[PDB]
Amino acid sequence: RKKKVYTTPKKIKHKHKAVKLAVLSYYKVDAEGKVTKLRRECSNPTCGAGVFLANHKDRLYCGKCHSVYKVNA
Amino acid sequence: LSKAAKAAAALAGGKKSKKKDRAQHAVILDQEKYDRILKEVPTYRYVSVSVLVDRLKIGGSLARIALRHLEKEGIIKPISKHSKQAIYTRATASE
RNA sequence: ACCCACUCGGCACCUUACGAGAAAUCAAAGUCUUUGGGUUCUGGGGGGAGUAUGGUCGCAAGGCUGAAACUUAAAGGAAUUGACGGAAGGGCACCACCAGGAGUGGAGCCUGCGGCUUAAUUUGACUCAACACGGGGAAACUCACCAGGUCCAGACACAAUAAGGAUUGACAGAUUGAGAGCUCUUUCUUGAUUUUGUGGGUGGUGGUGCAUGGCCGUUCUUAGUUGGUGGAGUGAUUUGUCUGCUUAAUUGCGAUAACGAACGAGACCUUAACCUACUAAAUAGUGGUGCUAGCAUUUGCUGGUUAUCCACUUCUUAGAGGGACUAUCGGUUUCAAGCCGAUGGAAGUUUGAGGCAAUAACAGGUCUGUGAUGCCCUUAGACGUUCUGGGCCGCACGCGCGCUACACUGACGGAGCCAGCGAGUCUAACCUUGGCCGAGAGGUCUUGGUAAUCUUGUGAAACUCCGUCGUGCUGGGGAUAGAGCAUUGUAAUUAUUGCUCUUCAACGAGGAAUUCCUAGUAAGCGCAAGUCAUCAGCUUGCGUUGAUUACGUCCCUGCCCUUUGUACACACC
RNA sequence: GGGUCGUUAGCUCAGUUGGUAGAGCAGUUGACUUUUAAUCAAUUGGUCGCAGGUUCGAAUCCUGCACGACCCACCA
RNA sequence: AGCGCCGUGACGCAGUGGAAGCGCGCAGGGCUCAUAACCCUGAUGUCCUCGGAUCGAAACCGAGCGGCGCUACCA
RNA sequence: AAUAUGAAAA
Repeated sequence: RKKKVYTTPKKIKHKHKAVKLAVLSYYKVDAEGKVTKLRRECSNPTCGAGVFLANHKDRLYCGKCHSVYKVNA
Repeated sequence: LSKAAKAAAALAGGKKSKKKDRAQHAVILDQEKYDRILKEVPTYRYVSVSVLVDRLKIGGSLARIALRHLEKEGIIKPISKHSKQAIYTRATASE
């Protein structure tokens, strides 16, 4: 076949393997008490408070119930 | 050899686009034609649609109709009929 | 002059090979590695070259004598098997012709190829032996091409990263054709499966069909091909495998330094023709009797009705078998194989058509069928896989299969209206009956059928019968365009296809050329299957109607055998 | 010696009056074939032999020179 | 220096005031395995350029261009 | 009766 040449400049750069959140201890800051909850935790049965809901536009999202899970509280 | 030049193949484009009295039968009768038919079909030992068309200049269709009316008036005698040709005589007592 | 025998000397000849020879051949070309009767001349690879030069003869043309430089690996001789011949002999083929038929090539369109074009117009194939071919009738898929975007299904080993996390997925906004997080923003999710790298595999409708298997075609639809042991020859090789006659046949009868065999042909197998026979048959029928309908009115005729039953297998399906073996007769030839005519017979061309089909080969076609593969390339901004949209159809032209016609042997309308091969769904949706609705396509509600049971008697067309016509580019042809109506399909647009109305061009029997064809054959006429979701002008089959002319030839193109010539052997290109 | 004419791709030939280089051969590449040859397609190479007038600007117009090609060069 | 001539398809050459012909060559198509030849067809011409005259010219007459030929004798 | 030619190696 012909020698291949790309019209687009560059496209190999993938998303990173991970966000690199290091220790990921964003659970809560507490002074030797019961540390408790920083974010809320999902009410859906498929999670059962196993997940911290996200925040992208001041509304929250579940990465385990996943996709269109939307709360605005 | 076999492959011609592109200019020679342009002669495909240069090819360019260059490449290698009715009869007036009656079709409608008049008094004169009407007189003509009953005076002459006593002749014409053989009468059919084509013969009437050839020797009386009738437009074929009216030749067929005239044959039916010649049959109705009995001046004609059948030998055979068909949806595409009919054979007729002068109602001759000679044969 | 003959005849018979002999002799001497010639011109030769016939048979053999003791002998000679590389062989063809030779009574000399013998008496030759067992090499010596006498003597003259000539040659040392082929060309250069009988050239130059020097002589010499000649009126001249030229004759005699006669080099070298240089150049080259063969040149050449005799036989062998082929190939080939405008060589001969024999027998043959509608891929040959004759006598013809139908056509093509002339026009329009479908379709394939080339050329051109383009981002791509994917590609293999180019005399028979490529071009309605790759089962290739491509809207997405197919697809291999083009413009773009994903994904990895990169096995496994090791090294690195590394659960105070390897890695994965993310709604939404941007971006993108795109509810592809692909990538960016964002914070969540997942948790040893991975990721990165070194190796190493895996895929490829990527290249090579000239590196291969397999498959097919072709040589090659003709009758050809091979061993054993003998015979000839130093040997390649030859005979067997052939003079004649015959057969479709290397088929036989015969001949015979060959005998006996093997593949091929044949024999064979399937299908198509006869079966009042065996076996039968609510998935085929028929008749009779019941019940019923109509006319007759009737006694007879034509129908409907399987739980009305009974009988039967003629037609229909079959299983096993019979039959054909040129049977018999008359002619004709080693008088054999065989052939010709007639008789009978369902059939007397191998009874018809196919299947299978040998030795050897092509540098035929295919790695785009193959998880069959060698080698090369590539392997993650892959030539892998997949998604969106084009393309395979693009049009100045050339070519090849064809489908329409150019009309009265018709066109049209209304009747009669009769086949065969075959195919079809069930847990998935086929073949569809009947009813209803709509001009139509089609829509609608059900029905039978896993099928001799229902589609389906596939009630096909051509055909016939009765009417409109009119000799006219006309009601022939319906290409070409518009508008509209449905179907298949996620999607039709570069109109899938069907229908309605309108448009109505070329086409006047086709130039040089050229294809096919000997009887249910050509041809006309459609039907089924194939591919298929829809679509046929395509092929594979089937049936309806159904000719003319042959019954021969080697004149063109070719084939097989024998003889022959050859300076050909990648073989008359 | 004078008058005239012409010199452009590696080569050859057109050009054209004042807007810019065309054709063939050659060379490179690809197609083609087993590979070449041939053929085809594309590309390369051209300050137009050196100094002017301006048609804005010359390859072509014009004056020089360096090549060359022609024509003419006492006299009785 | 003077005078005369020619110029027409790619090539050679015709041809008259109503407009372009011949042969060759080219092109298609067939035959051929392919080429040649052969068979059936087809095209292609600012008639050197410009202007004028004419109803219209290749032709007529001017301009130009290119290519030719003749004259060049008496001393 | 006319019927010429078919590149180089393999």
